[PDB]
Amino acid sequence: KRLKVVAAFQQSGNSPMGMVLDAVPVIPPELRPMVQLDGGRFATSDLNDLYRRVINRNNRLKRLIDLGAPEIIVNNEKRMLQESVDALFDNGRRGRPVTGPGNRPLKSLSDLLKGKQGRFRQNLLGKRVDYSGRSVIVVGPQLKLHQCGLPKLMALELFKPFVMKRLVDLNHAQNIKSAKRMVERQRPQVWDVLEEVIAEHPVLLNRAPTLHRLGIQAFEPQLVEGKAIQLHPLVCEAFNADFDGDQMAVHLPLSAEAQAEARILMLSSNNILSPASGKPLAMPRLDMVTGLY
Amino acid sequence: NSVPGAPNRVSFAKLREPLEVPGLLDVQTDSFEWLVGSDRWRQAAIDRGEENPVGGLEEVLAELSPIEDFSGSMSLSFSDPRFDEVKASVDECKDKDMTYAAPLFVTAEFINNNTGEIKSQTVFMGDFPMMTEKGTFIINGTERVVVSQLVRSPGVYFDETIDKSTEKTLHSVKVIPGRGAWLEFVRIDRKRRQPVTVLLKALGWTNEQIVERFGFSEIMMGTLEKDTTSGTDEALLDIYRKLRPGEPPTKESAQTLLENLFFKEKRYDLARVGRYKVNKKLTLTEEDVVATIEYLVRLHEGQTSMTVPGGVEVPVEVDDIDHFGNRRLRTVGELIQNQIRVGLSRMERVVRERMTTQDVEAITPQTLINIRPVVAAIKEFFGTSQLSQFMDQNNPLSGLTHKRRLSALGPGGLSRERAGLEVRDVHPSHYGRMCPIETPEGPNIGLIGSLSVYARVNPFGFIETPYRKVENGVVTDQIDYLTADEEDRHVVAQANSPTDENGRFTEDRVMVRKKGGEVEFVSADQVDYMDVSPRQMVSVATAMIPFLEHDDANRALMGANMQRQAVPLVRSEAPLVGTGMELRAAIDAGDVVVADKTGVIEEVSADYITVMADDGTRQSYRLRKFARSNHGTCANQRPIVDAGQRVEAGQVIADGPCTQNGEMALGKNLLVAIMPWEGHNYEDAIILSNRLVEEDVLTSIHIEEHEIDARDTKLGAEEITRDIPNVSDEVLADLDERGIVRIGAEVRDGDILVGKVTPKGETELTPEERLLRAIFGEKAREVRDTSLKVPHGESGKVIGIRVFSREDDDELPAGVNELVRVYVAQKRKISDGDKLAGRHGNKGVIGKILPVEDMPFLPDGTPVDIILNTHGVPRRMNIGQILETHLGWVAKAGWNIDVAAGVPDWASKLPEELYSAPADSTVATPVFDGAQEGELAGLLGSTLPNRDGEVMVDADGKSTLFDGRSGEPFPYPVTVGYMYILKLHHLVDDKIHARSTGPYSMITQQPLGGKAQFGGQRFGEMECWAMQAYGAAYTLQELLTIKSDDTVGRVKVYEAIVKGENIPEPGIPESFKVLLKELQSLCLNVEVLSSDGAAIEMR
Amino acid sequence: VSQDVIVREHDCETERGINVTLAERGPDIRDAHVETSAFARTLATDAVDANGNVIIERGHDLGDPAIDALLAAGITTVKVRSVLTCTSATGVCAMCYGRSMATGKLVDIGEAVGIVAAQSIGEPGTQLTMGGLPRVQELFEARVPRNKAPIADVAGRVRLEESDKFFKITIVPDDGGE
Amino acid sequence: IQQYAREPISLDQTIGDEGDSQLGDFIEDSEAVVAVDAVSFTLLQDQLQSVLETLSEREAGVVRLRFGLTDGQPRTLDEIGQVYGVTRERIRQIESKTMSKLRHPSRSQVLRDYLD
Amino acid sequence: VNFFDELRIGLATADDIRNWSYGEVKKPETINYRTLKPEKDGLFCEKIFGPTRDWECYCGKYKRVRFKGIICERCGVEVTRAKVRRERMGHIELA
Amino acid sequence: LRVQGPREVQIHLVKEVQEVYRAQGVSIHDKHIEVIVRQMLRRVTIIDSEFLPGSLTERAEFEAENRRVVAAGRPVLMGITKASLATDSWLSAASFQETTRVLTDAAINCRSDKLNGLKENVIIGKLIPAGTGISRYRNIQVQPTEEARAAA
DNA sequence: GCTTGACAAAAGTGTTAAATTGTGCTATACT
Ligand SMILES: C/C(=C\[C@H](C)CCCCC(=O)O)[C@@H]1O[C@@H]2C=C[C@@H]1OC(=O)\C=C/C=C\C=C\[C@H]1O[C@@H]3C[C@H]1O[C@@H](/C=C/C[C@H]1O[C@H](C[C@H](O)[C@H]1C)[C@@H](O)[C@@H](O)/C=C/CC/C=C/C2)[C@@H]3C
Ligand SMILES: [Zn+2]
Ligand SMILES: [Zn+2]
Repeated sequence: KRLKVVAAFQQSGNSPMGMVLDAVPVIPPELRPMVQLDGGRFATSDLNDLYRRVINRNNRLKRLIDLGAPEIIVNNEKRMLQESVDALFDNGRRGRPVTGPGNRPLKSLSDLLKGKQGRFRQNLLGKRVDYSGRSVIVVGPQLKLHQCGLPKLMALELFKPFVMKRLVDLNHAQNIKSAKRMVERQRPQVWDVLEEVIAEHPVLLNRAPTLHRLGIQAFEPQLVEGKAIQLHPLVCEAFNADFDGDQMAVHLPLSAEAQAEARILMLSSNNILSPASGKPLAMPRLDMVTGLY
Repeated sequence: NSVPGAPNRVSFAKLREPLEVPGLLDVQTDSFEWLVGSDRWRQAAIDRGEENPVGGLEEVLAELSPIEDFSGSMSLSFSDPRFDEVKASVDECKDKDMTYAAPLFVTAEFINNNTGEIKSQTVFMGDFPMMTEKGTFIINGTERVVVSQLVRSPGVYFDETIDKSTEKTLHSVKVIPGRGAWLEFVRIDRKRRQPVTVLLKALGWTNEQIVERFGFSEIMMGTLEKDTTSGTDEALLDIYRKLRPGEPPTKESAQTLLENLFFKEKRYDLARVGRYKVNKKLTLTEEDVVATIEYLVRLHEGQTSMTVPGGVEVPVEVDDIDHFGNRRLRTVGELIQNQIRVGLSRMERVVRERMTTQDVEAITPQTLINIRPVVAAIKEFFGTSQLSQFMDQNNPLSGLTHKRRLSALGPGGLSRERAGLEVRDVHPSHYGRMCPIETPEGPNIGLIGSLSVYARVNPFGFIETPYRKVENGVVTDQIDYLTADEEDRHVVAQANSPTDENGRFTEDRVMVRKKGGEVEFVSADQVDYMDVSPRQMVSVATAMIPFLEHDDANRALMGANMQRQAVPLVRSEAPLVGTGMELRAAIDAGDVVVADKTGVIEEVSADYITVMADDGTRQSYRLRKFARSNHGTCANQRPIVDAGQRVEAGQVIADGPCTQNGEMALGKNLLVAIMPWEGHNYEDAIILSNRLVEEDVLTSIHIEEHEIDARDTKLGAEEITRDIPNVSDEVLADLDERGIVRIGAEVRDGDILVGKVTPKGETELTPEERLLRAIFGEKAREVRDTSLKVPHGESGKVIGIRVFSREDDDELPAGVNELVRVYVAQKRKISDGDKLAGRHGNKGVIGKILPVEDMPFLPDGTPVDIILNTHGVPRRMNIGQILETHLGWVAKAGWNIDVAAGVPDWASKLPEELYSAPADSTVATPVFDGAQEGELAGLLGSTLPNRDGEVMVDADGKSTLFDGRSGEPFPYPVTVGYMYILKLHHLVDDKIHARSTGPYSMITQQPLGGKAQFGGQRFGEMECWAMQAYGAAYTLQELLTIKSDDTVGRVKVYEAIVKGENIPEPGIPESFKVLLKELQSLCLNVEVLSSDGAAIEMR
Repeated sequence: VSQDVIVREHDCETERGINVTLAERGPDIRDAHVETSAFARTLATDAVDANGNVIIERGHDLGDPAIDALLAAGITTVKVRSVLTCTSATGVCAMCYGRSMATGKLVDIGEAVGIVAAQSIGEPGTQLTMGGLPRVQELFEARVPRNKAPIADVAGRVRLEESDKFFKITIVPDDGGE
Repeated sequence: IQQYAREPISLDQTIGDEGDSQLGDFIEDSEAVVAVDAVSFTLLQDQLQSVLETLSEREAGVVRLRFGLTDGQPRTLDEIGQVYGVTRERIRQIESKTMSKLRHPSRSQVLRDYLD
Repeated sequence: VNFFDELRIGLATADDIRNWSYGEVKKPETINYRTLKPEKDGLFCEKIFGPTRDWECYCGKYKRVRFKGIICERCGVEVTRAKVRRERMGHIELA
Repeated sequence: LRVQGPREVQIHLVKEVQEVYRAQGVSIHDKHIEVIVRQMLRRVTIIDSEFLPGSLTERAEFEAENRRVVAAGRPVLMGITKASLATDSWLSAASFQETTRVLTDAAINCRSDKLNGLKENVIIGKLIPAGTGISRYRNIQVQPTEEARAAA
């Protein structure tokens, strides 16, 4: 075992001296922001108090060194300076963690990367996106397999930049500023415009949790009255969707490639059999069973 | 029943409730009355109980009294706490954002032993929050509730766990005190490697006494021979270095180490609950320590009886931590008490140390006393504490259940994942104490539960249940409340057993409950106590589900949870087929107006109702009108009485939000059809008659509170004004002089409510922006526009405005000159997508709403209002919905049982003078005593008008419906009836979100989620998996680059869409750039390398 | 673990494979599941009827008709291509993998079968009562079994012996050896 | 004084209270680029370029140097007179005239919607 | 660029940390309690990390994009976009 | 494994896994299970060395180097968690689990990530090397036929 | 077409007073 580490340093040009720091890097201020909320009160990242303990103790150390000091005093400082950097990097990894008011432990540099709330799982392998929406779903029994009911309000916002250009292309609005206000206040002229932009422009429908890739499927949007979403009754199996009040998310593919992939790969009617057993999924169920039986 | 104004609701119960439902809010009140110890509580303990009642305040005051330092030269004694009259009224507090509190004063005695003087000074501790009549508190203007906690009572508990290594039995013991280090058998304060014998030498007992007291114990003698410790002071050293490693000991420290850790009262606190538990089971001293070891020895030997010098014989058996005998509830009064103790112990530190550095004889109770930590404890408890919660009021029921809720979470108990699943399992001792049926569906299952109906809390924190003791096969009228411990001692007869004349056991054998519990029989000779009535185990919400016995616990738990999720309607019609609790629970909720003195009505107005008592006294009641509730539901009340009416003490003067004529109405009665209909109601979806819209039967009101403040800015002062830097004179059309929306106006998303402006700093306008300023001559204004506007997707009418100004005195935090609150309300019609449900756990969204013209409709021409699918009914194991669907039709059209000859056989054991009821009469079927299947059928055939004399429903509960579209009858008979369905707080208007572009997070550039921020959806790990499974790279990349994190890319794509150009190529996700930076800050050198191109820079 | 697995090429050309039972002894009877084992596969070597008939050539999709045909000739086993034996340098090959359950045809070259496999295994896990998720995780994690059971170390007859509270099994080799 | 004594708060606190989120991620970025504005601002920049085309070579030349459209650096009446070789007053005059020309409804009608 | 071949890590030497750094932060000071502006030589110091406002030095002697990438001889702040405040790192020299 | 050999272990593991899912009435084609099993046997233990004893090295990576013109091992069975952590991509192992552990060993070994795996490309915003992201597909060039341009 | 002188507001500079900010210090004895 001890040879593994010793060997690692040989092949690499890394000097093992790197494991001791003569200098500590300080993160950019916008990543450790301090800002005032609405009302004027302030809030700031924990890193600043952690950086504050380190720079405090390091400076106090310089002070004691210059005067000259009994080792007991100077050694006590170095031990403190050692702990302060440890907390900055990984807080609580050794001994009790540095805490603020209410006895809650401060957030170290390591606490940014690790966990479901860290950068990877939170801001990296997933994230919130533009051109998306959600609502509760209602049955689509009159819909074609490739279609979905889309609340007109929802659709207007999703496509807002598109309809803004269409109604400026037409004389409806003279400039983009007027086009924006024309959509915001929902002048009745936009609706006939919205139906054009939405035409043959697909959208992705997701319901969490997403178990198999069938949990996301494209559909052709159809403007619907009401604030709910009309879902085709045959896709409930794939989505595991109950109408007990579940909700679903809508995403708008933008680039040509994205729309191509929507229509071709993820289109609702192209995915029928489950890609595990090969058995049919969209196959009728419940009422349709007893209805045919 | 036995309520003066109670409406007439006929019951099928075959029993007679021997005991009225106790006051449901007592648990919250008595606890607080004990804490403050008012005279209403004093009389309680004095009549039957202790002769020295101690209020919670005094109890914690006795602990501090007196204060003395190491020298004992000066002492400070506390006594006689006092409360003044409340500062302001609850209605005033909720208006002004203050807390409802009575100031507290104390007697502070300061005695100097050397000078022998006395300085007596009246001390002001602080404003002490007071509990309302409803059992709530007003904390900073919002109404809150303090939930009672479940904790393991301090005591000695043993457990036997088999070790796989030896595959043999092992016994471990634990003693958990009120405070101080805990010991386990030695294992003390997380220090293992201990010879339980060595500590008996730490006290100084000689080895001779070990062979004397141990006696028959084999390992008792064998371990002392194994231990190499020689001497009493040398064992205290072997115990010293492991407990205090790194500190060289001393004969003075080593000996007081053991005494100060436990025997000393300061660091080891004897618990009244702990002191009582073990004192019978066997503050601390030796007698308790040696008793535990002797108890453990006999438990591993297998003897069931243990006795030692000068002690009472008790059984040696393992204990159950989940048995309610060893598990107690911490009531609000106690949860408050503990937080006061914490405040005094922190002040005691400042009192003691202040004496030393303060000039002697120049110090007074006021100088030594500093109440900063004392009030901080109270203020810090009512806010931010897990047990102090925003009261949940959707409806009177939701609130009444919040109080009475008991939980195992929060400080002082197992928290979240730590708790094992064994605790969640319902114990046999939960009967009549904690309702098994009502709990959360999610990760909290079994950790949260509601107190049962007749359950009652003990002054020691153990729940008691009412029982009727039986002697010699005769059940007396004696009712005795028994704790879980004493219940297992006796045998519990079943609530429903055949009753004999003046009373006696008629049945040959009687149902019984054992200490197992175990269910067995006898001849009725050996029974001691019997149940007070059915539904002892049930809670208030659970007892409100008609036909509870028929529905599976799964769907029932869903049924209770969804009653508390209902919303008050405008009409608020009561249930047609109910249970007993409907009326009793509405009055105990506090949302109904009750009259406290017999008298007559002087006046009745929408504003207030006044009554002239027989006493000549005059009471009056101001009616809550359209008061926005905590969650937005409407609190409006309406008077149910007329001018000349007589009334009686405890009657109902006016209805609350969800109540009608005194009983809870959580929904409406609707005509139901169980046929599947054209695929529109499918997979739990529902369809409605458009009548429910036109007639506002499911309509409900919702109210929002918007708030904006004008503060002092370092660059100036914020000013609320009608002047906005750039706006049309039209956008201000609805604003008044001050700049606030005019009352009664309509507001649309993005509309201005309160115009506000804040100073600006050096502007440096763009050259293109300055040229237009000169051309059109609009002078660039000195102040930016920060103005309150209505949130996205929200609209309504302006109800009222509340303005707090600095000019006007009022009060505001430092820096805040003016604060205005605008209240908007809206009438929400029942809409497709809204969530409805019945009491049985059946839930579903509205899938479609059809014109009354084309609907399944009876031969009358009467369209059914709702159509429920047939498929989800049978599999979910809730058949109550069908029953109440039949009975719902019974009560609607009336009925007459045949008087021809005698009474039919189905009525043999059955209803008393229920043989006839008019049309629309209301029914009540108590949960386990309710109507029975036989009696249903007999009623199914019954009185048959509509107007003309034809029957509209057969004895199977079916009818022939005509399709309203084609106009032809449906081939088969369809079940129709009336079912009670509730509107639920999940609404489409609130749940529908859409985003194109919007705000972005500061550190990370991603869009910030939630509707408040106008944010976007989260495309997560699992979703990216599905995207990858499909093999779409461009769709995936697009979502994670130009749709969220790409600062230059998201602005280009927008530019591209507006110009109809091609969407550009994505950039580098800002989050990743942040990653390299956070890795560099760790002293990790992360270099992005080209193929042959070495290092790359991100800039 | 599987997310980097994707079809990189049409055919790796190896002759290796695995033997599917496909039926036993009847009548004297398709194997209980040939739908999840034999079907959707691709023949590694020609399926030879008794004597020389060769009822199905190597590289056949093995649909429902091919199984009935094969059964007629009385073949009680078949050697098939599998990703276990696939020799592809990177990823796997379409031929070894076999038909795409979603498409009904030979897998496309872009397909990422690792993720599709992971999801296909996990998604039903919600229906696994827990002989359950604990046993499955035990297998994929390769941990020593909960209650370990012995396997024969070599061929030969067995001598069983009972010491109460225990068992003794001795295998007398056919060598006969130790 | 009581405003000075206020102490800041942690962006890393969890106020979700079974919201899982932390305060810090609820903070908007007010200096973030707004796509619709920057696009419209680019469209405004084009519309001005056109309106100036109607003006004389020196009329527009003075307007551009006066507000610093090309350089982003405005210039004083005297400095513009130094390039065109006149007195600052003469430039003051040419200013007033081209502005009443811009105020002419033909050129102004199109830029009205850009007020803000 | 969006296309890079390799991404590599390694122990950061004190020299690397110093090369990254645009200056040493010598004080545990966030911002002034009155003006609420960044304190010099402390955390947030504009002299080291970067300007608060685009093309604006601390004192303001050079407020214009006319000269980018010049440092103000008084406050010592560089004139450039405030985006650099998010890209730049300091360092601390331990005793 | 040590008794019947690597190719037999896979047959076993697939049978066992397929039995649990068969008890609950779940139909999963064996190939899916096989894709996962394949990843457990992909490495072998190095008994003698360029290589160190006890280390788990990729099978293919072990064959070409060991030859070295003119070092023995045994097949290794390892669980999915342990197998995935051995992946050649350090930032893919980091985001998976035991981040601090992974980063400390990657910085000492001075590891270089070629960004071949698809998770790596997701983090940095590249096109995953699968589906439409593969070279042959994304490099497709499209032009109308000369015969079609004539028809205009 | 454009310039000249008178002129006042606006913008910089230099000079001073007021304020804000940093640091030293406090001797019964107290570990
Ligand atoms: C999880 C929890 C409280 C959650 C906030 C709510 C409980 C969720 C369970 C569920 O509703 O299914 C625990 O609460 C206490 C201590 C530890 C835990 O705190 C936790 O783990 C987390 C938070 C604990 C207290 C938070 C207080 C403040 O957070 C907000 C404002 C303050 O009070 C909160 C209001 C809670 C009232 C809830 O009441 C319920 C319905 C809604 O969930 C809420 C209206 C009603 O059904 C009511 O009957 C249920 C009360 C829960 C009884 C639990 C007591 C133990 C609101 C969320
Ligand atoms: Zn292959
Ligand atoms: Zn400067």
